[PDB]
Order: sequence, then C-alpha cells, then structure tokens
Amino acid sequence: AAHADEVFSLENRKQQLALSMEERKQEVEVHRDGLRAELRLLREDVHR
Amino acid sequence: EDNFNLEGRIMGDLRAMEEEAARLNSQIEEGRGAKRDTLAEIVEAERQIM
Amino acid sequence: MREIVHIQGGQCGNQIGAKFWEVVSDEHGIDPTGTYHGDSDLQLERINVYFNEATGGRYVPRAILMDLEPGTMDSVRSGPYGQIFRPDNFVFGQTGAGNNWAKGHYTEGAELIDSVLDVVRKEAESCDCLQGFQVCHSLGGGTGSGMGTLLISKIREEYPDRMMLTFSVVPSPKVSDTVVEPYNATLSVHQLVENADECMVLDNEALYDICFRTLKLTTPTFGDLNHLISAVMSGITCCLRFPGQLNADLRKLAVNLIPFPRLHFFMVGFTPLTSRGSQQYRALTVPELTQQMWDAKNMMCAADPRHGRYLTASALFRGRMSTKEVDEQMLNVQNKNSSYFVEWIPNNVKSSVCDIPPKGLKMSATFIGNSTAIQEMFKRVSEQFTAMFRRKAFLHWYTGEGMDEMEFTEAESNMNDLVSEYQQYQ
Amino acid sequence: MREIVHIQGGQCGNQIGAKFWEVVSDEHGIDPTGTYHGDSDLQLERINVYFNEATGGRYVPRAILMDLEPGTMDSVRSGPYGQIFRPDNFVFGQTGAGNNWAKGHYTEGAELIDSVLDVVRKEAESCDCLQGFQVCHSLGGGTGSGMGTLLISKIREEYPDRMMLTFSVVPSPKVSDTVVEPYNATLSVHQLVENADECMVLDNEALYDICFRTLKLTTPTFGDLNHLISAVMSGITCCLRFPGQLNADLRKLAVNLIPFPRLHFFMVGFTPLTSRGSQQYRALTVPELTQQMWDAKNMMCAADPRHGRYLTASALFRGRMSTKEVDEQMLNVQNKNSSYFVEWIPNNVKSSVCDIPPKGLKMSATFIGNSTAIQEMFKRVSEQFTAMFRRKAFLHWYTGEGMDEMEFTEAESNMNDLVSEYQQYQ
Amino acid sequence: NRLRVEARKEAMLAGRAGKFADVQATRIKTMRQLIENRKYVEKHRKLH
Amino acid sequence: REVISIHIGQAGIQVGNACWELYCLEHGIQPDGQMPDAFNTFFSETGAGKHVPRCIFLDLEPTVVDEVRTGTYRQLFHPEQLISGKEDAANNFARGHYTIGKEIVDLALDRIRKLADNCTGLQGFLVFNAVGGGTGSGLGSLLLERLSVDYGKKSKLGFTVYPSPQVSTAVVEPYNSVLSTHSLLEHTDVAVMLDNEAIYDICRRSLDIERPTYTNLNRLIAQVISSLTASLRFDGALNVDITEFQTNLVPYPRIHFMLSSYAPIISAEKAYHEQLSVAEITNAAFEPASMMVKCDPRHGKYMACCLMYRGDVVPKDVNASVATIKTKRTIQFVDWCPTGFKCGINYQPPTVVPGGDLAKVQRAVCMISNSTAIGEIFSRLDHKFDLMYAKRAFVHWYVGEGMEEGEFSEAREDLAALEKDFEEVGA
Amino acid sequence: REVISIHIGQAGIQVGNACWELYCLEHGIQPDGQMPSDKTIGGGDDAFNTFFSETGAGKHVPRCIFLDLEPTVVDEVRTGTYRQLFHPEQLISGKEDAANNFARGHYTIGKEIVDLALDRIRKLADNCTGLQGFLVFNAVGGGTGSGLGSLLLERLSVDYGKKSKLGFTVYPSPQVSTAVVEPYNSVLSTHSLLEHTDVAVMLDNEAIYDICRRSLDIERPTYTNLNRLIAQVISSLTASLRFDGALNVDITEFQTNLVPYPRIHFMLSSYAPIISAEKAYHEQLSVAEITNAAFEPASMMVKCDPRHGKYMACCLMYRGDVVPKDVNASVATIKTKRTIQFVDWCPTGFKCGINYQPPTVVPGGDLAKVQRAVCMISNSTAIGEIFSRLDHKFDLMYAKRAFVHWYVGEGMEEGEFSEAREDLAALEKDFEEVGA
Ligand SMILES: Nc1nc2c(ncn2[C@@H]2O[C@H](COP(=O)(O)OP(=O)(O)OP(=O)(O)O)[C@@H](O)[C@H]2O)c(=O)[nH]1
Ligand SMILES: Nc1nc2c(ncn2[C@@H]2O[C@H](COP(=O)(O)OP(=O)(O)OP(=O)(O)O)[C@@H](O)[C@H]2O)c(=O)[nH]1
Ligand SMILES: Nc1nc2c(ncn2[C@@H]2O[C@H](COP(=O)(O)OP(=O)(O)O)[C@@H](O)[C@H]2O)c(=O)[nH]1
Ligand SMILES: Nc1nc2c(ncn2[C@@H]2O[C@H](COP(=O)(O)OP(=O)(O)O)[C@@H](O)[C@H]2O)c(=O)[nH]1
Ligand SMILES: [Mg+2]
Ligand SMILES: [Mg+2]
Repeated sequence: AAHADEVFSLENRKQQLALSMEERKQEVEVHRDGLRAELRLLREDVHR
Repeated sequence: EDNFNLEGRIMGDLRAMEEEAARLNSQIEEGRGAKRDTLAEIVEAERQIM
Repeated sequence: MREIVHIQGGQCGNQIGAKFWEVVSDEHGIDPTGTYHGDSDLQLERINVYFNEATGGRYVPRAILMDLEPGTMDSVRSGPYGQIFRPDNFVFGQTGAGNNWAKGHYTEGAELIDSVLDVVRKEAESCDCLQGFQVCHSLGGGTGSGMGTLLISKIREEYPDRMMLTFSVVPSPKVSDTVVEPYNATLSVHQLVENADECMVLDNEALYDICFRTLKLTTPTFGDLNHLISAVMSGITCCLRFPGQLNADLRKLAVNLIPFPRLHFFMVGFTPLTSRGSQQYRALTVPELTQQMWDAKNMMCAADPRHGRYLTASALFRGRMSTKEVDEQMLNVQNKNSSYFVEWIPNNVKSSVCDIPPKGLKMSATFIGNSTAIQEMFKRVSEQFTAMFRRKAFLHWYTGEGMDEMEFTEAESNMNDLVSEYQQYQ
Repeated sequence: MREIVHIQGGQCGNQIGAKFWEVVSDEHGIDPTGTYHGDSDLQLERINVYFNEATGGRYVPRAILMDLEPGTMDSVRSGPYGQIFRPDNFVFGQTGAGNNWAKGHYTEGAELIDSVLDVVRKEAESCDCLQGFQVCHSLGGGTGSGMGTLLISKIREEYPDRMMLTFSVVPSPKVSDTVVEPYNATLSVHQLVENADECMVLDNEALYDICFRTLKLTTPTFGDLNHLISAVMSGITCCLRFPGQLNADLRKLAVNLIPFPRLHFFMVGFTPLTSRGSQQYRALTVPELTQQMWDAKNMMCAADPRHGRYLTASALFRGRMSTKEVDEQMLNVQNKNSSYFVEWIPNNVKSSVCDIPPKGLKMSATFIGNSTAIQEMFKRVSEQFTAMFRRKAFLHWYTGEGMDEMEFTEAESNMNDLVSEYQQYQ
Repeated sequence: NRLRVEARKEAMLAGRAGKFADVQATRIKTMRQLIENRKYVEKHRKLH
Repeated sequence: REVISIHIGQAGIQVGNACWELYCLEHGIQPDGQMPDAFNTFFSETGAGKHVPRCIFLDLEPTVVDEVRTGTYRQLFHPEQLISGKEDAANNFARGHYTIGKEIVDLALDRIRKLADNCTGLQGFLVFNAVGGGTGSGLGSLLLERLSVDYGKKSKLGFTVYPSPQVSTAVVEPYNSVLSTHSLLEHTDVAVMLDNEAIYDICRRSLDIERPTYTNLNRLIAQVISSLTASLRFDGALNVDITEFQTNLVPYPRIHFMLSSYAPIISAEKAYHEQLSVAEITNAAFEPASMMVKCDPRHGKYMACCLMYRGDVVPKDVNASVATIKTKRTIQFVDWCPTGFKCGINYQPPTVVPGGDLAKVQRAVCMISNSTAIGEIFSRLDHKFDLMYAKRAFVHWYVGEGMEEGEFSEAREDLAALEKDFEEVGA
Repeated sequence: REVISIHIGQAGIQVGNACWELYCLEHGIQPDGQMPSDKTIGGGDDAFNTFFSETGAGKHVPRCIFLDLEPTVVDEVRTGTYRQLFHPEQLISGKEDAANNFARGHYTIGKEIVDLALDRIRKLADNCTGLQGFLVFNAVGGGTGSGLGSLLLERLSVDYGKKSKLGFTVYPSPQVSTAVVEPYNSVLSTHSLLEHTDVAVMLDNEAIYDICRRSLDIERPTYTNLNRLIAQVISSLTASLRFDGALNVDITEFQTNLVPYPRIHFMLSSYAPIISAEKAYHEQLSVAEITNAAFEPASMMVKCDPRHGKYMACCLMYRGDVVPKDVNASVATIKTKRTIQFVDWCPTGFKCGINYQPPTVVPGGDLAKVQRAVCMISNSTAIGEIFSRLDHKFDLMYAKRAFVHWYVGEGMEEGEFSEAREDLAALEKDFEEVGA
C-alpha cells in the first residue's frame, strides 16, 4: 500500500507538470506572437 | 527518474523561450531607435532643402 | 557603360530567365561554355551591359537566381546553357514557400533577404554605371510574388534613383493552377504599384492563345512560352547593346510612356510571329509588321485593347529600315484608329529604330502599350479575391503566420483605386 | 643575403613547418630528393635565405626541429619533403610533453633547450647575416607553449637586435580540443608579449570557417589548415626572396606596423581564397583582392575587426602590378570608414609590392593588421582562467613541479594589463 | 498599430482559451481515473 | 526532403508492405536491399550499396509483424523498426489506449526520434491505420498525440481506412471510429479517406475482378501513395509538395478529409484497345465512381481539388480538361473557389509490379478532393453508432478496461459538432 | 613507450585471457608468439614492442603477470590456447586460494607471494625502456584481487612512486552479485585504492550484462562476453601509444588532465558503437551518432545514472577513419545540449584524441567489424551515489558484527573496519563538496 501510494503520487505529479508546461508554453507562444506582430508593423513603418 | 528528466526538459524549454524573447526584444529596440533617428534625418533633410 | 542586373524569382522566373539567357547569349555570339565563337564585332562591342569577363574570354552573366528550393536550381543547371552562371549567385533555402505569401514575404523572405542583398550588392558594385534592374517573376506564388516584392522593396530602400523592369506573369483564371492565386496577386500588386517602376503584364492565357492561333503549334510546352517572353525581353533592350539611327534607352521609354506618377503597367507584343509553313508565304514589309504589331490577338494580355483607349504606345523596330516609313505607318495607324487614343495627348505614339535585328529574322519589331484596358485583368482578379475573402476561405494559413485582417482590406482598397484610375482617365 | 632561421616546436609546430618547407621548396624549385630542378633562374638567386648547399647540390633547409617525443619526428621524416631536413636538426627528447607548462618550461626545458641551443648557434654561425628569427609553434600545448617560450627567452637573451616572427596558434571556445588551454595560454603569453617582436596569432575555428565558407571544402583537415598557414608564411617573406617595385624587409614591416613596443600582436589573412568550383568566374584584380581582404570572413583569427579599430595595417602584393591602383584602393578603403581606424594616425595602411606571384597563381596579397579588436581573443582566455583558477582546478599538476601560484596570479595580471592597454587605445 | 496588435493578441488568446477548455477537463478526468485505479491494484474486478 | 512512415496495426502494415514492395522496384533497389539522389525521401543510403527505408511497423499482435521478418524483405528493414507487442488490443479502444498501449508508445517514440534525427529535410509524417480496429484506433490516437506534442510544427498525413456502410468486419467498429474521431479531428493535419466497399466496387467494374482479396486493395493504395509522393521524389514540369497540398486543400482548420481517386485503373487486355488520352483519364478520374470512398459527391458540393498527373503529359491538355470540367454541370464547385484545382505534373510514368493487375500505362492521374459529401459518411456512422449505444451494449468491456462513459459522450458530441460544421460550411 | 600489465584474481586472469587474445591478433601475432612468415599486415615493426618483446628468433613474449593464489584458474591458461605465448615465469600461482576473505588474502597468504611477484616485476621492467605506467585488472569483491592487489599496490608505490597507475577495478552491482561478504571485501580495499591508484576506472557486471542484452542482442551473456568488450575498451584507450593519428593523447596526457584534484579520480567508461553483426550494416554509423550513443546514460560500464551528477571532465579516444572536423562539431553539439551538464569551473571539458587504426574484432566474436569507434572515459560526480549505496548496505551488516570473526581470527581488528568506514565517508563528502 505504501509503495502504491508513492507511485500514484509520482504519476499525478508527472501529469500535472506536463499540463502546466503545456499551458505556460502556450502563454509564451502567444506573447512571442504579439511581439512578432509589433515587429512586422514596425518594419513596414520604418521602411515607408 | 522520469520526473527528474521531465523537470529538466521543462526548465530547458523555459530558458529557450526567454532566449527567443530576448532576441525579439533586442530587434524591436533596434527598430525603434532606427525609426527615431530616421525622423531626425528627415528633419535635417528638410533643413537642407530650405 | 550602362548596366543591367537580372534577377529571377521563383520557379517561373527561373525558367523564363534561363531561356532568356539561352537567347541573349546566342544574340551576343557566345556558346554555352562561355567562350566567344561568333562572327562579327558588333556583338562584342557592347556586351558589358550583361556580362563580365572572368579569366581570358570567359563571360559570365550578371544574373541572380533565387528561390526556396534546390530542385529548381538543379534543373536549371542540368539544362543547357546553365554552366555560364556564377555558382556564387545560386542562393536558396531548403524548406519552400509552398505558395504561401506569408512564407515568401515574412519568414523565409526575412531569413533569406539579408543574404540575397549581399550578392545583389556585389553585382551592383562590380559595375560602373547602373541604369536599372530586371526582375522576372509571377504574381501567383510564394517564392515569386511575396519574395520578389520584398526584394524590390529592399532594392528601392537602397537605390532610390533607378528603374526596375518587373516582368510579372499575372495569374489568369482559365490557366490557374493553384487554389489561392488572388490572395497572392492582390497583395503583390499592392507594393508593385508602390515600388517597381515598369511592371510588364504577361499571362499564360494570352500566351497559349497566341501559340494556338498564330504559331499553329501542336504540343506547346512551357518552352515556347518562355521563348516568346525571352524574345520580347531581349528585344525591349537592344537600344543599349546595338547602335540605331534613333536610339531610345530605358529612361527615355519610361518618361515617354508613363504620363502620371502611378500608371506603369505595360501590355506587350512582338513581331513577326509566324508558323514555319506561312513564313514562306508572307512579306515582312514595315506596314505589315505594324499591322501585326497592332493586331489585338497578338498583345500578350488577356485584356483586349478594344475595350478602352490607349494612354500611349511605343514601338521598337530592329533591322535596317526607313524612319520616315516608320513614322508614316504609326501616323496612319493613329489617324485610322483615333477613337482608341487619349484626346489630351497629341501624337500618343513613340517610335525607335535599331540597326541590328534578332538573328535569323532580318527584320523585327516590339510593341509596348499603356492602354487603359489593363483594368480588365485587375477587375477580373478583384472579383475572385472578394468572392473568396467574403467568408475568409484559406485565410488561416496567413493569419496564423502573422497577418491581420485589415491588411487584406487595405490591399483591396489599393487594388480598387488602381483599377479606378484607369477608368477615370478613360 | 639576409638570412632567416626557422624554429619548429610542438606537434602542431612540426606539422605546420613541414608544410611551410613544402611550399617554399616547391616554389624555389627543389625536388623532394634535395637537388635543384627548377625552371627559371630568378629563384636560384635567393635560395640562401632558406637553404644551404652542402656538397653536390643536396640543399639542406635551415631549420631547427624540437619536441619531447620521437612520435612527431617520425611523422616529420615520413611526410613529403621529409628527407630535406638535415638529420642534425632533429633534437628530440624521450619523455613527452604531458600538456603541463611546468614540464614544458621548467623541468624538461633545462635538459632540452641547453642541448638545442648548440644546434641553433651552430646554424647562426653557418649562416652569415641573420635578418631575424621566425618561430612557428603552439600556445595550447606543452612543448610549443612552454619549451618554445623558454627557447624564445634564451634566443632573445643571446641576440637582442634580431627581429622575431612568432607564428603562434591559440586555443578557442568552440574548438577547445583539450582541457588545460587557459593555463598554458596565459603562462606563454606573459613571456610572448615581453619577448617577441611580431606575434602572428592564428587559431583553428577561423581556419575551419575559411575552409568552409571561402574554400567551400567538404572535409577540411589539418593538412588544409597547415597549407593556408604555409601560404601566409611564404607570403610574409616573399620580399626578401624576390625583387619588386617596392621591397619590404622584416624590420620595415615592424616599423610600419608597431606604434608602441608592447603593442605588437598582429592578425593576418591571405588573398585570394577562391573555391575550385568557381575558380574560373572571379576576376583577379586589385579591387577584388582588397574587397576580399578588408572583411571579417577572411581574417585568420577569431576576431571581429569591425568590433574594434584598426590601429595600423600592412598589405603585401605580388604580381605585375600598378602601385597607383594599389594605393588608390588602400586610400579609398581607408576613407570609406574613418571610424574603424584610429584618429591620430594619417595613412594607417602600408603597402608593398613584389613582381613574382606565387606558383599556381598570377596575383596575390597578404594582409597583416595591428588592430585593437584582438583584445577579446585574450579576454576569453582570461575569463576562462579566472573561472577555473578561482577553485584551484587542475592546479596540482603545476604546483607539484616547482611552480607557485604567484606565477599564475602574475601571468593573469599581465594579460589583464595588456588587454586594458588595447581597450584604452580606442 | 498598438490597438491593432492588442486586438490580434486578445482574439488569438481567446481562440486558445477555447482549446484550454479541453485541457482542464483532461486534468480532472485523469485525476479521477487515477484515484480509483489506485484501489484496483490488489483485485481489479474480483473486489467488484 | 523526406517524410517518414509509421504503420499501426493490421491494415497499416499490410498497406505498408504493398507500398515498400512498390517503392523498391520504383527506384530499382533489389528486395535484398542493394542497388545494382531520388531515393532520399524514403530510403537512406548505408553501407557499401545498402538502402534501408524510413518506416516503422508497430503493432501489438506479433503474428503479422513477424510476417515481415519471415518474408522476403527481412534484409530491407532495420531489425528493430519492426515493433511487435505481445497481445492485440482485441478490437478494444480502451485496451489499446490504456492497458497495453502505454507500454509500447515509449519505444515507438524512442525509435521515431532517431529516425527523425537521421532525417534532415523532414517534410512530415505519414501514418497508416484502420480506425475500424482496436489497435489502429487506440494506439494510433495515442502515438499521434505524442507526435503532436513532441514536434507539432511538422505535418501529418493519416491514410485512414473506414467502416464501409455494408461491408463491416467487426461489430464494435462504430465504437472504435467514434472514439478515434477526437484524435483524427485535431492531430492529423491531412486525413485521407479509404473505404472498402467503394474500392471493392471499383475492382468489380474497372478491373473486372470477380473475387478480389486484400492484395488488390493494397496495390491500388500503394499506387495512390506513390503518385502523391512522386512530386517529391522525381522531377516534374509543375511540382507540388506537402506544404502546397495543405495550403490548397485545407480551407478551414476543422475541415481536413480528402477523397482519393486513381486513374486509369485498366487491365493489360484493355490497355492496348484504349488509347487513354489526358482528357479521357481526367474525366474518368472525376466521374463519381472511380473514387476510393463511398460517398455520393452529387450529394454535396465540391470545395477544392488536386490533380497529380504522371507520365507523358503536357500542361495544355490538363488546362483544357479543367476548363471542360468547370463547364460541366453534374458537379457544383462552391463559390469560394473561382479557381479550384491544384494541378501538378510529373515526369515519371507509373511503375508496374510484376505479377500485378495493372498495365504499363504511359500516363496516369491521381485526384484528391475536399468536398461536403463526407458529412454523409459521418452522419451514417453517427446514426449506426447511436443504434448500439442506446442500449449501452458492449460498453461494459471498455468500462472494465478502465475507460469511462465520458469519452463516449464527448466523442458523440464532437461528431455532432463536426457534422454541423460541414453542413454549415456547405452553404 | 611500453606498459607492463598485472592481473590479480579470477577477474584479473579472465580479463587477461580475453584481452591478450585481442592484443595478439591486433598486432597480428600467432598464438605461439610468431608473426606469419609469408604474409604480414601491420603499421610497423615497432608497433608491437609496447606489449610484446621480441627475443632473438622472432618469438615475442608478453609484458604480463598473471598472479593468483588458487591454481585452478592459472592452470586454465597454462593448458589453454596460449600455452607457448606466455613463458612459464609470467604465471604466478600459489598453493591454495584466499576465499573471499580480504584479511586472509592480504596478510597471511599474500605475504609469501608478493615478494616473488615484485621480483618478477623488476626483472620485467629492467628490459623495458619507455615504461609508461602500470595497468592493473582486478575484482575488488574477492579475496585475491582485493587483498593481494591492495598489498602489491603499496609494494609498488614504495618502489617506483610517481608513475601512473591505471587500475580498472570491478565493484559489485547492487542487484547482481556472487558473494555475501563483498561489502566488507570492497570497502576495505577501497580504503587503500583511494590512496594509491592514480586513475581508478570503475566497472560493473550488471551494467555490462545490460549493455550486451540491449545492443548485442544476446539474451544469455556470460564472462566470455563481458571480457571481450573489456578488452575492446582497454585497446581503445591504449592504442594512442601504438598507432599514430592527428590528435594523439597518451597515458601521460590522459592521467594528467582528467584528474583535477589529487583524490577525485574515479572514471566512468563507455564504448561506442556497441552493435551486433545483424544491425551494423543496417545502421549508418556517423561520428555524431556514435558520440551521442557513447554519452547516453543507458551505456555505461558502471550502473550509475549521470543525470544526478555533473561531468567534471571527459576524454574521448576515437579510432579509425575519423576526420577531425565532425568530432569537433559533435562535441560542440554536446556542449550545446542541456540534458547532460558540466561544472562551473571547467569551461573546457573534453580531450579529443584520434588514432588512425580501425577497431579489430576477434574472429568468431559477437562484436562486428566497423570503420570507427570511440571510448569515453569521463570524470563525473555521480559515482558518489555508487559509494553511498555501497556504504548504506555495509552499515546494515556491520551493525550486527556479522562475519567479523572470519577476519579477526585471521588476525585483524575493528580499527580498520572503522577506518575504511570513515575514509569512505570522507570520500563521499569530498565528492559532494567539489560538486558544488
Ligand atoms: N484495405 C485494406 N484493409 C484491410 C486490410 N487488412 C485489414 N483491413 C481492414 O481492417 C479493418 C478491421 O481492423 P482490424 O481487423 O481490427 O485490424 P486493426 O485495425 O489493425 O485492429 P486490430 O486487429 O485490433 O489490430 C477491416 O475493416 C479491413 O477493411 C488490407 O490488407 N487492406
Ligand atoms: N564482470 C566480470 N566479473 C568477473 C569476471 N571474473 C571474475 N569476476 C568477478 O570476480 C568475482 C569472483 O571472485 P573474485 O573477486 O575474483 O575472488 P578472487 O580474486 O578470485 O579471489 P578468491 O576469492 O580467493 O578466489 C565474481 O563475483 C565476479 O564479480 C569476469 O570475467 N567478468
Ligand atoms: N511561362 C511559364 N510559366 C510557368 C511555368 N511553370 C509555372 N508557371 C506559372 O507560374 C505560376 C506558379 O508560380 P510559381 O513559380 O510556382 O511561384 P511560387 O509558388 O512562389 O514558386 C503558375 O500559375 C503557372 O501558370 C513555366 O515553366 N513557364
Ligand atoms: N591548426 C592546426 N592545429 C593543430 C595541428 N596539430 C595540432 N594542432 C593543435 O595545436 C595544439 C598543439 O599542441 P600539442 O600538439 O599538444 O603540442 P605537443 O604535443 O606538446 O607537441 C594541439 O592541442 C592541437 O589541438 C594542425 O596541424 N593544425
Ligand atoms: Mg489488427
Ligand atoms: Mg581468487
């Protein structure tokens, strides 16, 4: 029972780490996308 | 062992995201500086034409 | 002394340019190896406008191939006359734009443009006196429309006193081969009207009709279409390489043709085009050349000039000829068809003569019209663009890759006022 | 008549020298056996600078070879042009370097340099008028970095007047092929700055980048890198061996390139470097040579010169040349970018010409620049040394062989003050 | 340009929160299925 | 430029056997794996004349994976690209997704990682499976999710075999398909459809085989795959690769389901008599009987098409045929595509397998279209799954495995949303 | 440049028997000490004068000692394939064995034979000229390789001293082991292995079994399978003194710049590419691939996962047709990689070394012939885990004073049972001290 509890806790922590990583990675993805949009608008303005 | 490897890989992906973000920030700062100095140059060009 | 650097964008541009070099190298007398073996000296006397001497009689063209695939360049090299090119000019990525304007203008364009400007700078510095650049491309792809547009804008931000001859193979509907042509064509003409200085409209529809009707060919592959386009491109610019009784170079043509600061979209012809059966049963008189030259089924455009007036026109004859005969021919044409000519421009037509015709053809001519019928192609592409864009079909491939919705609408507005100015002046 | 003596130490030094003697011997026209079978009689006139005729034309090169293991002398004798080296010029030990500067410079130095000074002094007496010494060695090893440095100390103690070219390779981050580079780099540079006259600094990442970009090679190796270093080492002494429009002796190079006695760490590059694929496309002309010279991609050291300021520079040219075009190029390049040169020196660039280009070409050059952007080269090693030494890493190999940490601290201090001097002169 | 960039960023983040409606449930469902499978390690279906 | 192939389950690895049998003779490589610049997409040169492929054959039931080792291509593959489990998922999505599946996907990833590593210009993945089964559905979904979360930026082409309206082997394959719809709706980038009833009818009419077996279908699918990838492998007059395929055939994020049709499927006895012009084969490709999927195209409006021609074809006749098609009235292209054809032309004629059932034809056509008639397939499957699911029959097997009623409910809702999305975008 | 090897204990003689087998055929020497008269294949004559010494009539004799107490395994060599190769003096075998008792093998029985062993060592070294160092093979979990070995180590350090000592020592795996008193017989010998062996390359049997099953595909390996790859590793790391190459790294440089402190010398060895004879042709074995395989955590002769540690230093001895560019690129990618770490005070981590001789494979062997190979001998920090687990299983047995009578009656006391304990504790503390 003790071993099973340890294994179950480790599996929960693994899955939660994976999901939190997915969330944070998407957040940085959209942040970088916004930075890229600002970048391209700046480039066209400076070229004109 | 899998959780150790997972945490390491997640931390690596994090530092990668800040790396590319820093690159983008540097480029945008360069662009803003170029835009403002180009405005200064256009003012000087107007003065020369005058 | 005058210099032209030739740039090829995309697969269509690469093939057209390869055939163009295959033609012009012969017209200068140099073989594929790169060592001159011709007959006269009038060829060599001004080949410095295209070629550079490398090491003891090895002439290399001043052209830059560029795309996003290695396969097209491999095909160009494997083909004949591909050896002459300098291997340093061969710039390419590996991924491929994939008919995506966002790839060809924002990601891959950004990641290759810095490299390509290095080689174009090298060519533009190795010369002595530039007069303009040449670009060969389409308006219905990623490597050709978006990337060529980015390249010409980067050039304009560097050489603000030079012209570009941008030969644009416009995407025709009845010869369309990809599902999203308008989403490229509109967004390319957006900046073509802003930066490029002589956009030569061409269309596979008109080229195929020409081949079917006049040439009477049975199996016209892309070889003969590229042949016709290369003949036109080599004929337009013989006023530099060859001495004529009345010489008229690129700036003269531009100032003569373009009346207003944004009406640069030329529709082009060429004479004489004959089948090898009827070439034995015809007379190549100057009036005959002029009549074929103004034959509406000969201009390389799907817009019939009968659907509008002529802002102006220009003719470039090649071969020893009679200048009075030329002028009286064009005067007769204008007087007979006075209803097709703008009323507020007297003598809407310009004529020039060069004392050397393309080899074989003892006499030839080329036509560059600025007729207002050009609005037909643009309305005919704007209809498709609006029809698709009403429900945002195929749009995520660009929005996800970095373009807002307002850019498409602004492109729509620019296309609309471009097509409206011709209507206003008609 | 102005004699030059070549000193080789370390495995890298032995290989580089065995290639340099290869190039020199083939260009003066002596075949592998040792006789003279050249074609032109202009090469015969200066063979005394590098060779001695013993008896019957068996020319012996004037070189000293030193190491700590016979495993390098075996390779030297095995390689092409191996039989030329005089068998008396193979001073070798029996133990081995061990990559420890202590064994290189203190323990084995005593029992090896005392034995090789006999050979070098005998060679000096055998030649008549020593112009100076050229020594090709390493800074990242045990024999070249330590034993070579101690030999430099002894030679300068003996002859004060003679100049010294020190062809030294230095470690690098990306191509760090061993783990105690910082120690044997600092402990060598401390004497090198005080004791040498012209420090020709090279590396391996720069040579690999050259063989990848400019030479377009597929699998570059030590053979190719040593060939490039040999080309530079022959170009540097072209003037003493051949006449020309404007001769340039070693003391002249030092005088025109050194504004302060301890500011003498130059950076060198070769020209032209063209690929075998596109040999027959480029134009061997002075503007192209100067354009290829003045850029970061050709310098044979890990320096970004545009991130600094060229204090002085020198350009050797070879071939039937016009000093008018040469110096108009050297002045136009100087006046395009006044920022990258120092303010308080007019005519930052010296030029010289010789009338015989190297074999296999017709027109060559060699660029030697005294820049202030070379400080970052030593800055990298200095920061590595700080990080490693703060925790006494690997220190016992040194502090158990008659060495004190005071030596390490003072060597670090000397590197710091030198790099401070470079940084200040900006 | 600033307003356009922010509008694009907010629309994209809403479109991705639409996806995150499909990650939160996959967290709770996996947690619930894991708390129960921990009790079937002894007798998976005989205990039923 | 390369694409790597994964074969999950019975149909996947059998179709892969056909594909590699075709590829070896396509490129002249002997079956033992030695040649007597174009193979790079599929094989990778190793050794002194050795060419191993870029395929991984992974399945639970070893009785068909080891068939490859016993067969005549044992020397072609890397002996550990043939991943075999120990006991099939027993047509049980829950078993192949939870009980057995999670212990083999780790090894599948550990192999596909080094496959991608040896690959340089990776264009994408292509996977073979039949969601009518247990492994091909469950393991397919799990592995596809793993590849999506690992790479994500690389496209995937899933050639899915589907339960035909009448020819149905299992009794729970409606459950398997409705359960796999969630993965195939958001992980596969391009999902190509293949039914068995339509292919059987095609064999019965065009090729006139009275009693076809699983060799003819595999050959006729390998031909389609080869025609899809010939643009990458060989040269071409007017080429098109995976990127253009997707940017021209996926007008919306949640509309990616293709219909395939090869032409001309003509036997050697009629090959001599039929002159096989380009317009003829194009019309035979567009006619509503030579498509590999049972879905009435007249019961819908076309949205986009792609036409890969191979052999001796010049680009005027393809345009003339397209103009004739657009002037035809039996098929109604939807308004949002004034142009609706991605036409690509190659230069390598089809290659004939010895002892095969196709002739040496100078030219060939492969059509892949996106239309709105597949909502019919989805609606029929939804109704025939609801029929069983009203009484909750067979659900206790999945429940005992561990899968709960949830994923069933959400899968049904996802199908409903998918059907409504096709029906709405049809207007 | 010559090295004379010493083999002690069952593992010592067995590894010697499966190592000199590789050496003789790599130098192309027939099993009776004669190069073939008609044909010959070799780099040069002085290639074999580092291991075998010629004597007059072309009859080479190895520079080896096989010393053991039991004769039951030395007689195997004496009557085996290579009877004529070893001459009778290089084969020292006592009357009876030591039997897993460290004290019994160390003090009483080993006393009678160590003087003879060293008296042969000296008359072997006198003929030698370029004596590089001493290479030792032994199993620490035994009564001969631990006791007699750790006695001979001191009796050689008192005679020569500063010479390099490459001790390739075998410890017991946590799971697979073939004794009951191996924790005692291992820690007691470790207490003196720290203070004399200059470079202790650690091995393990479970790790090699796992490697053989995973890569070589053999499901039921054995000692004849393990010792072959042990010989492969030793030849890979010794071939620089024998066959030339661009970047040469000999025993001096190796021992010199892989030991940052006079007590942190505990290497992990790895060999790539370990591949069978049925996948070698199906795998394209590039330098980058073999380097990554060598750096995989699942390929180590010691069963320690390095992700819990940091590579203080690394040393890659390549072999064969390896051009010195792709190796640099691969180590650059390794440095760029962040799964495996370095330590903040060593910004230059690797010794590249390149020899121009491809690997040589025994006929009728499990290892396939390949163009190139690489041996990685890395100084890491995760070996503290090995020592920690060994001590943790030592405490559970010593707290009960179990088996102690077999030692004390042999003559020893508890002073050393405590001294080895505290010395191993200090060793661990040093490891986690330097690691930070
Ligand atoms: N086209 C084609 N389909 C096949 C072939 N073999 C099997 N199938 C299809 O496989 C479907 C049923 O799937 P299964 O028999 O369960 O095989 P599976 O999809 O791998 O699932 P498992 O048996 O659990 O591994 C049937 O509807 C067949 O149409 C084949 O050789 N060619
Ligand atoms: N991996 C491996 N281990 C071996 C081999 N030969 C012997 N050993 C190890 O050695 C142990 C056998 O006892 P030893 O430690 O050698 O004892 P000894 O040195 O022979 O001294 P005695 O105990 O007196 O026989 C086994 O437990 C193995 O772990 C071998 O060939 N390969
Ligand atoms: N004249 C000519 N036109 C071509 C040829 N190949 C393709 N085209 C046209 O060019 C268009 C495709 O442009 P493309 O070069 O692919 O642009 P890209 O997609 O960015 O590479 C199509 O509409 C074709 O009609 C050719 O060989 N010759
Ligand atoms: N560029 C170049 N570098 C070399 C060559 N040979 C060796 N090196 C490098 O230069 C250094 C020379 O030091 P080393 O060979 O150890 O000196 P030694 O062993 O004491 O004689 C080595 O660390 C090599 O990395 C060569 O041919 N070319
Ligand atoms: Mg199955
Ligand atoms: Mg024993």
